[PDB]
Amino acid sequence: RDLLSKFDGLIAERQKLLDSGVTDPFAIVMEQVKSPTEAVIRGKDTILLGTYNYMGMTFDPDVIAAGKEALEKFGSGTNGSRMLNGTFHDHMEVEQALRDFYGTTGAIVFSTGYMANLGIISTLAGKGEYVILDADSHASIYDGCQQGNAEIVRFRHNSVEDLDKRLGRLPKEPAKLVVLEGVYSMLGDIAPLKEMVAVAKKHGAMVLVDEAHSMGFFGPNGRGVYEAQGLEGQIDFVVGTFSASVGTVGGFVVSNHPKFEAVRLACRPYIFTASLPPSVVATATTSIRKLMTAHEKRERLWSNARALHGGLKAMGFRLGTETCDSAIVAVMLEDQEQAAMMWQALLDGGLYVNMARPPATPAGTFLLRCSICAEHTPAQIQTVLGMFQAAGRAVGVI
Amino acid sequence: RDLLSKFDGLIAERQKLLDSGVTDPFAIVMEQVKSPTEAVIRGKDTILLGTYNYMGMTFDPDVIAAGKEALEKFGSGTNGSRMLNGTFHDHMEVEQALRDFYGTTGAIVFSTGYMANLGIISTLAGKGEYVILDADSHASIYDGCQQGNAEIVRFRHNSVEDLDKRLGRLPKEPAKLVVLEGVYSMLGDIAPLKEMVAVAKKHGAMVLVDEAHSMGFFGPNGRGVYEAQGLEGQIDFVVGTFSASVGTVGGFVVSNHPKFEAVRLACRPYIFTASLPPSVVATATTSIRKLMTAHEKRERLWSNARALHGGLKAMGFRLGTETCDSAIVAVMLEDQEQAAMMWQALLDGGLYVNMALLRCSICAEHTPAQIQTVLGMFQAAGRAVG
Repeated sequence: RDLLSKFDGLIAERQKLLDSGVTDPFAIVMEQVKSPTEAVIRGKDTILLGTYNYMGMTFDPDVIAAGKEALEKFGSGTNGSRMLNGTFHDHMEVEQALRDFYGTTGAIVFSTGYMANLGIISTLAGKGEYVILDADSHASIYDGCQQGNAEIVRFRHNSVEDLDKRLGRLPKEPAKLVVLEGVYSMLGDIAPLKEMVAVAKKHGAMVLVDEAHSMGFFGPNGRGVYEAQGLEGQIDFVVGTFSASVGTVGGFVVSNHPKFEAVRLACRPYIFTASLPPSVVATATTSIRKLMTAHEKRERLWSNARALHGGLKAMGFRLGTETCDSAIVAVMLEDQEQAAMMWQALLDGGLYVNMARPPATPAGTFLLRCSICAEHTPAQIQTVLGMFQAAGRAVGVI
Repeated sequence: RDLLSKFDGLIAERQKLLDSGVTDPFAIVMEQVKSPTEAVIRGKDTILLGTYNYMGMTFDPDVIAAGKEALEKFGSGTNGSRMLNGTFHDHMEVEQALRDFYGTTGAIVFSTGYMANLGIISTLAGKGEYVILDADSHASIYDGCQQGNAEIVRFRHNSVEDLDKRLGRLPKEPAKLVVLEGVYSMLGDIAPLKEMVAVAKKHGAMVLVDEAHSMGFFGPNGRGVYEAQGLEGQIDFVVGTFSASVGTVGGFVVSNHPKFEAVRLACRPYIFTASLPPSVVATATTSIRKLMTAHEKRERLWSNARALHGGLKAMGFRLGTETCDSAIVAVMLEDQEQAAMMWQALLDGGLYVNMALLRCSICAEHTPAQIQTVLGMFQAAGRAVG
């Protein structure tokens, strides 16, 4: 035995999957990527329906031009932390783009979304304080709790009552952070933020909302579920990513708190890593600014989401949501095996979707996560729906 | 009071600094960057001597061409985890470049170096196991220990004897990870890896070495201090970064362990984050391959290091190292105050260094003329500050 013996279970789970005849779902390679919606996988032209490119920004000509120009003018990397030599023109620009996008005085960019959550949660809530989070919070949120020294309180997913009951039992004086997501990434449901935030404030807690899966397509300015639900000015901190709608890599937190800049001085995952390459922050700047007025894309996104959700529901699939609440549609299957055969059939027929099992999914569920984007065509959506009906019938799901 | 009241002390410390008239060292902006060694800061043409661009790869024409081509062919981002839709052609290419660079069967890329250390440490060592690390280990290594559930054992900096004593007191059966750095980033001194690794193996521990500050310029193949000290085949895991010599962003771990691929299945900071943009992994691929044979750059790096270290030493500065052992030269000062006045004077005269000590790092693309300029700037500022 050595330090890797602990992986023998995972190794066996993967091998069972291979031996059953399934392609390794964790080893897919996009050999070519033609557009936000099309790739080539093992020589097969394939529709992509398992990405977070909600607004199809990764091939935008202005975004690409900005990335090429930044490479030319500032090089391939910064070779330093933001706190030392790693803040270039474009890092300042992207933080201002966020201030403009969210209408906040404060914006701090991190090198990944994972690190934004890891850092913000572990830095804000210290020893003798509390972090109160939804059961279905992203892994990075749980990891931030593990990194910090605060008391952790989990409440039942989307339960306003359970949040209220668990908060009410805590001592009043210690400071508290309630952590919520606008759109939950596994099932594609939304949080009842209006009601949750009222409960948080009643118990004197600050509120952080993760709007990674809503950017550009919820609320009048595209700021997120919090904005759609009328909570402008009541959310202490909003966390997001550059990897989804924005189409690059990186994380961020925005706020109107007057002391928010001091987070830079204290936050280890901000301090102890190199800043993002100039091309990454330049592409992100251009993309964020275009997202402020991307009305046509937003309308195509919602039309595509409604088409997919409605179509899969009508044909008999059990979905994660009863109504079309986001750009993620989760098809729920009975077991690992049924999910795998479904996934394989779609893949072999020219459609890529995400297959998920826990820890990435809520315990016990086995699902296919489909996500649409603004650049899927009506023809592609009709193709996807047909592929799902045929595969669902063949595997015996519907 | 709220969750940010805890920062009132830091806020006051920063404000005292500003009120004293002195430039905020944590708010420097490189408004223009002309080359690996030259920037414009507050309108002033400034020599950079405080970066980790050791091999000056960030403006390499082949690297830049590869980044432009990747943007063109694959777009600005992947929009997904490596475990799902985020593995494109260039992610596979960069992992193979690492296998070729290090001569290993295994190579796993992470979205940052910080996350490579956070993830590898917290995933390898579980409950009832031990992580044994040098007192002066990088923050990311400490953070990996905090993230995991293992027992943590810290040993006195650079002390082979203390490592041996602390290991000897532990129970034999539980698995153990000894974590070392090749080049220590503050002072620029080197670990006695040959001796430390012998001790680790005597006590049955696995060994991880961080070679972030040695890549391309230690050992016959540029693999690091471990390679230079004859430890090829004896190091279980090597961790590095894409942000220093490689000149982009990202982290990695390499290994010959036959189960190494299974780390992908278990490691949370690998799984639960988007993969790097195509341009980042393409630039990294090209840079890594060039680093395998970058003889002219390596020679300039070492010549520059020797010139700077020798010059500052001869001038009467106390340095972190008695001999020129790495590309980092640390000038040691008495006070927070003396360091700050020194730093300010260098900055105002057209030279950027890191204040932590003043940490000077040379790169392969500094010219002999620039090094002589730096030396003059140091003498003048050192005399002016006393």
